[PDB]
Amino acid sequence: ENRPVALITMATGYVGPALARTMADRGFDLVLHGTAGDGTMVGVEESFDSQIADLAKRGADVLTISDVDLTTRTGNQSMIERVLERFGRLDSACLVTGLIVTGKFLDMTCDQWAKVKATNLDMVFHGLQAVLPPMVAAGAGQCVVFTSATGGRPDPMVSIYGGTRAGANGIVRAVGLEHARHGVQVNAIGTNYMDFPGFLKASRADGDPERRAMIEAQVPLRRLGTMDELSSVTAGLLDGSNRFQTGQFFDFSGGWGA
Amino acid sequence: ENRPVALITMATGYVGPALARTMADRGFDLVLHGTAGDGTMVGVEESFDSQIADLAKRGADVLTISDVDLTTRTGNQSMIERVLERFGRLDSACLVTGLIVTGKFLDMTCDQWAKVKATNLDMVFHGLQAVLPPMVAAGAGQCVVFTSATGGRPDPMVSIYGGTRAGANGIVRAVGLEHARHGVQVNAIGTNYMDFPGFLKASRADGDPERRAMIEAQVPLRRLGTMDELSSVTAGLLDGSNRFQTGQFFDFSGGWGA
Amino acid sequence: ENRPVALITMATGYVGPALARTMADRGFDLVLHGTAGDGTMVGVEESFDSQIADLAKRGADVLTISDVDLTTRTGNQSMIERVLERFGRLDSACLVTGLIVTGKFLDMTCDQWAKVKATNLDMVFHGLQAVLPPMVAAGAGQCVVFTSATGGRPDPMVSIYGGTRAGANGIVRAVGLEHARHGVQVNAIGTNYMDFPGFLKASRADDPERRAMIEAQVPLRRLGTMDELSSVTAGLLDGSNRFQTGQFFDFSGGWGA
Amino acid sequence: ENRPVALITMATGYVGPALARTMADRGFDLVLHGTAGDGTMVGVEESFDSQIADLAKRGADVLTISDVDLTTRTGNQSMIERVLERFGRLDSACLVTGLIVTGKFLDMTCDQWAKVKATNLDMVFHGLQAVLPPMVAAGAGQCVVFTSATGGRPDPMVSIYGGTRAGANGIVRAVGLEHARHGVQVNAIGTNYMDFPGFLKASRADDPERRAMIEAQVPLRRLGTMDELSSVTAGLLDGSNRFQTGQFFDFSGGWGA
Ligand SMILES: *C1=CC(=O)N(CCN2C(=O)C=CC2=O)C1=O
Ligand SMILES: *C1=CC(=O)N(CCN2C(=O)C=CC2=O)C1=O
Repeated sequence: ENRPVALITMATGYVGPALARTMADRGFDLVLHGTAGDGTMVGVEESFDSQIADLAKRGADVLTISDVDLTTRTGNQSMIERVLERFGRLDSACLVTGLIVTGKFLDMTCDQWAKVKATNLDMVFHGLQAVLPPMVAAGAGQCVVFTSATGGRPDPMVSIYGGTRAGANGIVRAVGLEHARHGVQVNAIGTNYMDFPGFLKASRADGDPERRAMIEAQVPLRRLGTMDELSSVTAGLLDGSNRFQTGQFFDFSGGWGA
Repeated sequence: ENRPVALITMATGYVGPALARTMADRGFDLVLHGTAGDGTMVGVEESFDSQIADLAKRGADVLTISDVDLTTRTGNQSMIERVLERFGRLDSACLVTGLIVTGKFLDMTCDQWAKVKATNLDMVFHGLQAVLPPMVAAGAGQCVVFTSATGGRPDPMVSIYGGTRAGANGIVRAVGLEHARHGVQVNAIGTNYMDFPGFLKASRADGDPERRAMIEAQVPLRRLGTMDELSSVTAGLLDGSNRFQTGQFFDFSGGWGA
Repeated sequence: ENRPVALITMATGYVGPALARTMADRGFDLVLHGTAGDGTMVGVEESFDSQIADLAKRGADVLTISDVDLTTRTGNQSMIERVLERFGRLDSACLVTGLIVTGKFLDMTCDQWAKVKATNLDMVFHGLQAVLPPMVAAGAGQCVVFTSATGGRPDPMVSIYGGTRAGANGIVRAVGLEHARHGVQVNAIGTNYMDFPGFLKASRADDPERRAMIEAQVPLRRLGTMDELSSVTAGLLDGSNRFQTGQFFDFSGGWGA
Repeated sequence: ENRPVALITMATGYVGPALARTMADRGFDLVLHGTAGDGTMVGVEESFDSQIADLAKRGADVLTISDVDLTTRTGNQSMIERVLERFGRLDSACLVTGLIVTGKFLDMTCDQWAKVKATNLDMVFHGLQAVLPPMVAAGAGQCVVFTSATGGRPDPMVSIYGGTRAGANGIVRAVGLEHARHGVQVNAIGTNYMDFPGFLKASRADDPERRAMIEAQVPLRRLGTMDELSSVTAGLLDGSNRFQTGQFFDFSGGWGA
């Protein structure tokens, strides 16, 4: 048929898997970027193989990509070329970016500063510069850049991480408005306090019911957000249902960033 | 059998009709407040009688209410009283509020100041004071207060209207955070440049396609928003699929308020 | 000497007294609205009579106004009429507005709602509609409206107070932009954690242990002084800065950053 | 006597010259970083030499620095090393950062992206990492980082410039809150539509019709002067205001309101 194509990076963890499932139910074809290997590999919460079988049952064709560095121009340009080759179209793109670094500002090394710029900014710059040309040509496109809820409140101990996330949102706003007249939407979603293996291990909430209660007590809604909730909101900005929002940052942290 | 209940005010125009259809598709019973009469009556784009026919097809019981002053405590208290009588529960509420007024700040009469304070603030204060107790008791609830996109950018010629909309969003942020510990979400949507007869006639664009073209020229996405899109976004905050957002204001103006 | 004139409401308390002194030192004539009486009167931290003696020493004429209700159109229209009489000009206006109310949102009575709308909004609407025509005509004016730092972050327990302070800031933004082409600036300043009898008595700090707990909530770990707030406020009213209009400035030690 | 010390980078242009004068008048010793040479050298609107004469008249000792790369850790660490050598103390710092780049987002080369990351961010990260340790040990300090008014509204055609300026403000907010604890304040001032040879030449206004069209985009319908900017900047560095940290102040005549 004429199914549309969604691209989801880091799709072996975080929101990617759940987003891929519902995006398939919306009738999409999927190009998943992620980490190769099985569940025993680090950063692999749902293996590529495990998804392909389930997404096929939803009727989805899936192309997997795992040999690109998304902090560089080449890695992102090569990713989009391999999408347009397999499917000939790019309608939706969900670019998951960033890598967490915390600590005192005066304790930040030059390597931490170089890494946070590469993951929070270079990923967005080269990511958008690669997904926008195919959409501007087709006259229609939808893009969600996944930054961080700290972008709306860069706090102590999160200076260079929150600050660059604030810069990524600012870029998304400018880019979202610059290409609005071509009929493409670029929006940012910043989350925090999400219930997935990454956040659970980072906050030491894994296995400790008390520490998890303490982490939840920091959320106004007194809970951790679920991937199915995030995927639903994310898919709503990438499935063609909403076409009147661009250049905006949506906080998804249970009220923490209100 | 155990179908949640959604309250939608002003449901004879604006997002009400379209929201009622999709909310019924999410499996919700409805209580529609609005203006009684037929299509010829002022402020009735979709009459009551036409909707209960459609909403019953989708499987929704409907209660109609049209004899209340939503700018007063009594009107809103009576609305919720009659909701808890017919269905015995209030899971979601969509409180459309406000009435447009523009002009130079120094030209604003004391009547305009009194009316903008009643439609932009009194409706929100009394509306939220009414719908919140049933949800706090239930330990779960989703509320969307419709203010205006001008609340994010109170501009010249819209001083008192936009300013009080900024206050309504401010109330929504505080209320949304204050009751998040009870499982209740309260969020604000503020639109502009919508495709419905209310804005179409106010912008003098119901006919003149050149005036409509110069109107869409002010929207970054170069078009007017449809009610089917707004109902989709609004339903996402009222159907139980997203329970990790509260106290937040969402712009829906094609990037105008980004 | 054709000295510009500054109007300062609520001037018997809060920033009013300290702002008048510096404003005088910058060569201004003063119109002080405030509560009449002595120090034993409620709401009077620095009595009227005390300020005229000092304000005169700094070389300043002061007109005292105390018989207006600033929540009404007549109260503010009368105040400005009496300014344009004694001095015939209005260059700077500092409109202290608002009145605190806190508590659970669902506990808020209809009277608390009507009062916070009168003090946080009506004072701003009528206060601005009164001071602006005289400046728009002169082609130059500078106005600072005092809202609250809660306007920037309306939090639980301060729903209707902080929410209406947000609306006041919103009004101040549109008004400051709308009349910028006439060369008049309208900006808002919202403070919190100030060191003066008003805040000091409401937080039960007037108990060094409680006061230390108060300041622990401030990022700069201290309370702000009126001399500091007068300086920042006078900077937006002395003509030195004329490139800022329609903006809100948090002044809470970083609490509202 | 113990004259306090203020550091001002890029002091051969922008606010630097005018800020130097008023901060000298406020009883501050100075350390100016800038580009050495005469008025013929690019980027020198007020030559070094012409300044040292004036600040000396206002009673200020001034140490000059022109051999550091402020986008690197070494240049900043050396600049502050030489400040604590000549004067033994750092009380105030005005870190002017950034370099303008505009154009379509999809036309931006990897060199522009690299250059704007270095001028809008690396200058801030290394600037604050250098000036902050001396003030934390002193228990008091005042910093003002100069970003851009585009940080508050990163618009089309200013994608990666305004976006990185927004990240610079985000860092300033976190840093200003993280060290308020130690009695130091870090705040941001982002300007636009200023009357100095830099902006005048970029917008081709140095044509009265283009200048008038430029002032038409400003709500206050005028261009800001360095004497105005220095007043606001000095107020955040002279120890008068000590109740604001981690905040971003727009200074564009209301353009970023
Ligand atoms: C020092 C701080 C910094 O960010 N850089 C640039 C990146 N980098 C390293 O961290 C090591 C070598 C290098 O180029 C500095 O050099
Ligand atoms: C109930 C809530 C409200 O605001 N009002 C109007 C104001 N009012 C009082 O609070 C008491 C008398 C009155 O008019 C309500 O009646």
